[PDB]
Amino acid sequence: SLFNERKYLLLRKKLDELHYTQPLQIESAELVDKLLNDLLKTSEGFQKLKNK
Amino acid sequence: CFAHQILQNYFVDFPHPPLDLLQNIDEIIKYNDPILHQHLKQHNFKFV
Amino acid sequence: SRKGIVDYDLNIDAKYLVVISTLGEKYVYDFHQLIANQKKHQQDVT
Amino acid sequence: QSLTDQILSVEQRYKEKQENLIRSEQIRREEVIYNAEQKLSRQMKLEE
Amino acid sequence: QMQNRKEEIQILEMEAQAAARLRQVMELREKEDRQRMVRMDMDIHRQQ
Amino acid sequence: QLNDLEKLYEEKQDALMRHERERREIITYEQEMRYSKLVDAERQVREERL
Amino acid sequence: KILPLSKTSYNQFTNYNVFNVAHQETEAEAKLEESKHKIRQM
Amino acid sequence: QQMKKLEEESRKAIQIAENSRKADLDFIDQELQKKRANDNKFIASKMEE
Amino acid sequence: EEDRDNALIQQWRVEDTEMRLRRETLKQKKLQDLYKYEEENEKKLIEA
Repeated sequence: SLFNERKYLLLRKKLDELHYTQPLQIESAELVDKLLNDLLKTSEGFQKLKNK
Repeated sequence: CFAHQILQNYFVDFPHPPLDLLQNIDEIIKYNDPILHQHLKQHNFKFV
Repeated sequence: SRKGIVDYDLNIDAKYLVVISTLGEKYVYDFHQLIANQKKHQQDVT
Repeated sequence: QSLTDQILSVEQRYKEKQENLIRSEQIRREEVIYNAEQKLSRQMKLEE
Repeated sequence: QMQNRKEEIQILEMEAQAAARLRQVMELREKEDRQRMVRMDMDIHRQQ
Repeated sequence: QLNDLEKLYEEKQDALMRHERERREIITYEQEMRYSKLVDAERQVREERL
Repeated sequence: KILPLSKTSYNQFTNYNVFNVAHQETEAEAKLEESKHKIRQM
Repeated sequence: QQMKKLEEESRKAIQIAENSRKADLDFIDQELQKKRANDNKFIASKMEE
Repeated sequence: EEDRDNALIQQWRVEDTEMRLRRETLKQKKLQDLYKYEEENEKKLIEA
């Protein structure tokens, strides 16, 4: 599971980078990851739609 | 000379071996009596 | 949940259920104890 | 002609699983060897 | 069956478009994994 | 008819893993290389002893 | 069809992944200096 | 009209991905350059005197 | 001639397939170069 722990790092770090709080554990890290993974693409898809 | 005529595709990847040939060989044998592949596939044996 | 389940089976003595992870790990556990544990804890989560 | 190309996809797709096997072999042996080299570090305990 | 051909043809041609792109898609998905491996190998050079 | 529906999830998902991996490498390395350079910061106690 | 015959040149094996090649360790010093450490101790 | 827009979709299917992913590597390049710079500056400075 | 017209379904239907496949194999050539172009660009960034 080392390949997973090292993503939890990155996830928590990206959340702080983007100013999200996070008093929580690794379980659900993938939930949180998926939420950012799309947020950082849908927020864009939506702005791109607006622009067009 | 040998490397050029024979070993021309023995690197391909790296550190990884020439997977392309590990496959080419497996395509031979499949052709040349496929029963081995029925067994190799059945028990998860692979090219390489 | 990072190590999910590939398959499972129950001992006839239903108190123990064994589920096997996708990595081939057999999680052997008291099944009754586990239902009571997670049901009661998850009961107040909302 | 589509089948020829379908075949190329199968060939070229399946290769990935053997690349995975290759890295499995490649890492795992080097990982052991350079675990053996941790005794160079035990032989650094030497210096302690 | 001209109506059933009309429907079948659009079903098929649309898929053909998917195949038409997937051929390139596989190459770059392959690239990503092969390159991901390459990175790891240069990391080994750094470990040396 | 819908064979262009999937593909997008995989393009998305593969890019995500591509990025998670590159990020995984830099955070791990930035984190530990940082502790490594810190050890060097600790090595330059020794000028103090020098 | 390879038959790498040139009286003026020799061919590069142009399937060599330049990117993860040309870098084994040798470092005789890695261990002989422990001998030297003991010598210094001597 | 689809077949042409679909061919144009290679750009709408985003050759730009090459650019976005490249940018991600332009970034990883500089970030990795900073951590290696650290290793080198530090091993380099903690010496010699 | 109605029967000729029915034949014309299949005759033009396959030419549609023919021109489409001419492009499909031409993809295969172009996409192998697509792969290397991207792989090569990465390999050098890593090298520098």
